[PDB]
Amino acid sequence: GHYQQEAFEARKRFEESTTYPGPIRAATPGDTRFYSGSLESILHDTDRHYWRAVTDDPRVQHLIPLRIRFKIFTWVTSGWEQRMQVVQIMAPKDSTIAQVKDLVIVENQSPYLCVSSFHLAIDGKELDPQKTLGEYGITEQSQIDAIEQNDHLLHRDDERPRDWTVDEITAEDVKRSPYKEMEMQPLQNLAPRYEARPKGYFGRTYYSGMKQS
Amino acid sequence: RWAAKFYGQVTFGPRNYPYPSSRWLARRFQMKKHRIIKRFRFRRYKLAAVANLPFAKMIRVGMLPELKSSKTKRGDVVDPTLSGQLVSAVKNTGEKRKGQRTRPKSKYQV
Amino acid sequence: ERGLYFPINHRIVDHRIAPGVTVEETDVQSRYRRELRTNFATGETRQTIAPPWSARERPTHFFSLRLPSRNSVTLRVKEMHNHLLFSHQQCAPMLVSPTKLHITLGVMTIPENSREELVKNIQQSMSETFACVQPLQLRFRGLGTFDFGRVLFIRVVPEADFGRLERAVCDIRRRVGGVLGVDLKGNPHDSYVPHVTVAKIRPNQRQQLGDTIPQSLWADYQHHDFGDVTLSTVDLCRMKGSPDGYYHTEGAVHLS
Amino acid sequence: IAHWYCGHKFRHRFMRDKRFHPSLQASHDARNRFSKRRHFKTNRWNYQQAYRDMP
Amino acid sequence: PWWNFQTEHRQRCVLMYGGARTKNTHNANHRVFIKKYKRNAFPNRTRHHWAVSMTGVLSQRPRRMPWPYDLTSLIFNQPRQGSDKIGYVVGTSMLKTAVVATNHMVYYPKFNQRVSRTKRFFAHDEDLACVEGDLVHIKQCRKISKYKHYYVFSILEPNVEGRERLKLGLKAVPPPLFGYPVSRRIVKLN
Amino acid sequence: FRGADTYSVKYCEQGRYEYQRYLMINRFPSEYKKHFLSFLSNIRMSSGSAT
Amino acid sequence: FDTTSPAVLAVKRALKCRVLRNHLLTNPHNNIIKTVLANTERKLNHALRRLRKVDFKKYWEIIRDHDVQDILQPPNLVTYRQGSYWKYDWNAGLAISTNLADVMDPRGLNGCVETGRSRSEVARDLGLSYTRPLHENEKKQLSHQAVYYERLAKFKMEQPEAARAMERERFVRKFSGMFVKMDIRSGAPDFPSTYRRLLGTKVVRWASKRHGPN
RNA sequence: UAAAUUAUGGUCAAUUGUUAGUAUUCAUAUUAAUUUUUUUAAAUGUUUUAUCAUUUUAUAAAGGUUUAUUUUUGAAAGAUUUUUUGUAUAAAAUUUUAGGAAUAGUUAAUAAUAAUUUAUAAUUUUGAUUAGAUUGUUUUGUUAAUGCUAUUAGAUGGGUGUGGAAAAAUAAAAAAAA
Ligand SMILES: [Mg+2]
Ligand SMILES: [Mg+2]
Ligand SMILES: [Mg+2]
Ligand SMILES: [Mg+2]
Ligand SMILES: [Mg+2]
Ligand SMILES: [Mg+2]
Ligand SMILES: [Mg+2]
Ligand SMILES: [Mg+2]
Ligand SMILES: [Mg+2]
Repeated sequence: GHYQQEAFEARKRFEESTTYPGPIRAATPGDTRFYSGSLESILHDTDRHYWRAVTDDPRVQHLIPLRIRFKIFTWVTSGWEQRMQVVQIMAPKDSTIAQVKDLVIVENQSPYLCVSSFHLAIDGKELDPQKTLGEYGITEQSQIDAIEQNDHLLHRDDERPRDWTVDEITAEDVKRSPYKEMEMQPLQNLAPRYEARPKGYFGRTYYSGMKQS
Repeated sequence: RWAAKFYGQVTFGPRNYPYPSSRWLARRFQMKKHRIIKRFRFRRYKLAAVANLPFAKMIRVGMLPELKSSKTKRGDVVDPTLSGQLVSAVKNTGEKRKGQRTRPKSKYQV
Repeated sequence: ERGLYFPINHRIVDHRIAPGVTVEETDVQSRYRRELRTNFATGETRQTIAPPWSARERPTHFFSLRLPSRNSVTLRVKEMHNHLLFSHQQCAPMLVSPTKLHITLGVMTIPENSREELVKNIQQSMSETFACVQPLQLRFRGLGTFDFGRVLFIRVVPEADFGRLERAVCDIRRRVGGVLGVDLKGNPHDSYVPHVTVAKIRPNQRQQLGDTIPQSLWADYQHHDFGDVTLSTVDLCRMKGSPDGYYHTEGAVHLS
Repeated sequence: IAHWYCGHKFRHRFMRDKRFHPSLQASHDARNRFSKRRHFKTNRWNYQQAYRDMP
Repeated sequence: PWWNFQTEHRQRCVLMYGGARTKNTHNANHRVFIKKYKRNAFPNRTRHHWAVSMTGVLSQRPRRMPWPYDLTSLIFNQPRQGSDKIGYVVGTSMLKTAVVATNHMVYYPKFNQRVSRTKRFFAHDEDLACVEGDLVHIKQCRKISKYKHYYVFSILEPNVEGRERLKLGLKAVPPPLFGYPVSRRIVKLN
Repeated sequence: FRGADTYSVKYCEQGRYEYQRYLMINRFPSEYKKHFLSFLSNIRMSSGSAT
Repeated sequence: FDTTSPAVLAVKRALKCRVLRNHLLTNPHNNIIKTVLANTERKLNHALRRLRKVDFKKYWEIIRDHDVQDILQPPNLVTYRQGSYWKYDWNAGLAISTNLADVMDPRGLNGCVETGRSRSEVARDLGLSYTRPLHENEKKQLSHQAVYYERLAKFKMEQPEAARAMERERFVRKFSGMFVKMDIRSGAPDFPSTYRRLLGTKVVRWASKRHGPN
């Protein structure tokens, strides 16, 4: 918005200064890992956990915290839900989109995400695995999605996983994949016990951007 | 020393009484001490304190089944190895070996 | 079951993500302790940073403490090379030859026109600054990184005569950059971090070598002790690698 | 002095109060105030060669 | 009304004019100790309970109360009590962890005098400067691990002897000759 | 007697707020940031149309 | 004419001590001199511990000449753990006596009052490293830890199935187990400590209420 | 190392046993209590709603805890036409038994690792852990008084985890959307 161009322009004018001595690092503190409160809070790199009244010199950001979005199928008791999971890397400024794929693959801790090949895309347009973040104007604020192989098949009943509510789960597939891990047959402590949202939660029509009634 | 010098408070006289004990009181307590000691001798008491064991808790060897004086009372339960070793100690304490230092002997020590 | 239910190291809030996002819309997942991993662990070091205009131009000459012959340092660095090359021989182009080992006290850009005025004037000011300073016994242990893990060096511990160095340097810093305006890559009111550069990745090299020296090489030598050295000799050097087989030396001062 | 605390005599109360007295407290000099005698002569026969890494 | 005699009482529901509205808790109850165990067998190794045990904390005679005024508050202005502590480093066996012994103060109002007690803390030194026997400044902070709420703020006095001792490859300090006391007699010869 | 005649006269000779002494209250750096922020966003607006 | 100064005192007491020692070696029981040897040894201990805070190299060479390191050894673990061994040079008044500037450049020994950052932080910022010489323990621990991410990157690049297995177990674990969400009860850093009242009856995991300092 | 006055100021400390040679807080006293008396409590059916459902209605059962109990606003208050922020879970002090010994899903680093990661780990004689007794840091009684002597009650793990917060299975005396 306004911030982005205000600070961009500020940086760009700062770089064209003929006369500047350079900052004194005794006057330019780092950040503290030690502050009150139990939680450990990660902030912007321009920001500190103490009060600093003075505005520090604009720096180019050498580690850009990209966010890459995935679609997961979350099991809730009623049936499957399709929701969103972000993976966040720190990708070096000049890095190549291939390398961004690689960093993204290493950083995900969920078993259900990276199984097949995925393509990075912005507003539905694929990115060249060949070229730099610089060219595509990728910043933290930029919205990056990720698209799997079978994702364009999800409108069918096949690729989309089958919920034991409406579908047979057989000794074929009891031993394979999220079904196996889930332990469909109830145990005393109830197995891994997944989040549940009921059937009448959204009414007769499911969740939408547009009000349908 | 291990044992008790006195039994009960042997110096009880009024303050500034210019001796540790009076004759009267010391005679009373000498009586009580006498009775206790005589009891120790005739019942043939034996105590032991073993290394690498709690010391304040002393195995009473005079109650051990082998060395027990009474024919009736149930004596005590002490480890078989340890009790053998205690029996051997008590036994080989008795007599003077030459070159060893002379140590006081009595009837009631056996 | 073998520890805290929620391990304390895992409790992390990201404030660089908008409020309300993590509660409803989506959850954000990241390995957050790569970033939180500190300046001691990574081995980074914060050097005096250049203003952009100075950052544009290559440095030409530098101040150096010359290491004498028969050093503890040179010997142990040779031992370290042996070990590193036996582990991974991909290091071979990164490593600096033991012949070029020197302590870097500061870096500077001299333009080629004013060259002689500047070298004479510098040399003189340098000789005046170091007039009173007797030789310096400094201690070297530990490794560190400049320029995002591209430069791998031996730290100079502030346990010894180092204190004196700091005043000494900060004087030439206030003469060479303060008095006659010269481009010291930093502020003259700021002190430079002295170091012995061991491995380095130049721009041309970077393609075949990679963008950062993998920490797996020097991890074990990170805190290794290279020993003590007494130093009588200060040089102002231009960087030419073929003139004498040692950095081409434009000026010299003896500490005695 | 309430008679239920500590022993049936009075002086037992003041004998446990000496355990809390300010100027009587345990430190680097006065140690093991409560059982001195269980720890007495404990190391006599324990032979420990003292620690010297310097000549 | 607590200032009125036993016989002077009329209404028990209110204070007529002013003063303190006081509930009488009955202090003299003749409470007693029940003896449930033989003097021979008491079911504890270290201590035995034969009488009525005094209870509470600060209700405990003779009263021992927190004393804010000591060396530490003398030097520091603390936002919260115990936010600053000065102490000595005792041992470093744990990476990035310095154990610190510190003194604080207790006041006995009965005898009108103070005692110093001592307490150990785990402090977090990133970068591992602290050598055993350093005099350090220590602050309260973010919860770091199960037991570490404190970090090393500044080294007041480093240990120069200890550091040079380390540089030579020797331990910072000689290991204590005897450990904790025992109730046994260890006969170990040659 | 708790009445007005029990206290001295000098309580009514006093100017206002003169019983106060300078209070140095420090607090953690973190807490300064929190507090300054709070006061800032309160000065902007405390309540929605109610300000 | 110096007598009372620490170095002198330490030396003369060192000598007296050796003499008395070899004397006791010859004729076994005179307990008068056992006692005088012990007192001398104590006053020697005082003299040496004052020396190392006055000038430490002389302290060193005295210990190396006369071989007394045995009276500098802290007596027992108990009083040492409470830091009353280090507490001596507080009482002697030598605790602040160092005069740093010749050693240990003071710039990175102090923390920032307004910033709140520790001394390791301002040392980080000035690009200085104070670190004690490390033994092989700390070196091999650190050098083992430094490399975690390279090992991990190699693992999840080259061997995705094994990884996905482990992840299955973790992810599913998060739903099983004792507490699924973090609340004051769950997020209690010391569980057995803050709830001691559960320890015998309800909660059987822990047999004691205290595993650490507090 | 000198006195002082423009004179009682800045608002009350005040102790009561008839014993039995003498030494030592110890029977019979007053005050406060239990002995001792039905002038302050109380009965069951909570309530709306769109109908087999969904909205409102969050700390008195017991167990015995002494290094111990700690927290937000997203509910309501609450006011605008819609995206609204940041601050919290952490600690420090005070902790009992006449005669006193070892404790343990265990410390610290790594990390959303490890039922076999790495390490010379952690608690204890400055009194631990088990075990007894016990409801913790404005409440009483006596007294001229540093003391001695009381103070209830209320937070007892998890297992489809709802909810802003578990405080959620009789036991009000809290008006609960005309
Ligand atoms: Mg006789
Ligand atoms: Mg003879
Ligand atoms: Mg805790
Ligand atoms: Mg229990
Ligand atoms: Mg209850
Ligand atoms: Mg208990
Ligand atoms: Mg506490
Ligand atoms: Mg706490
Ligand atoms: Mg249950």
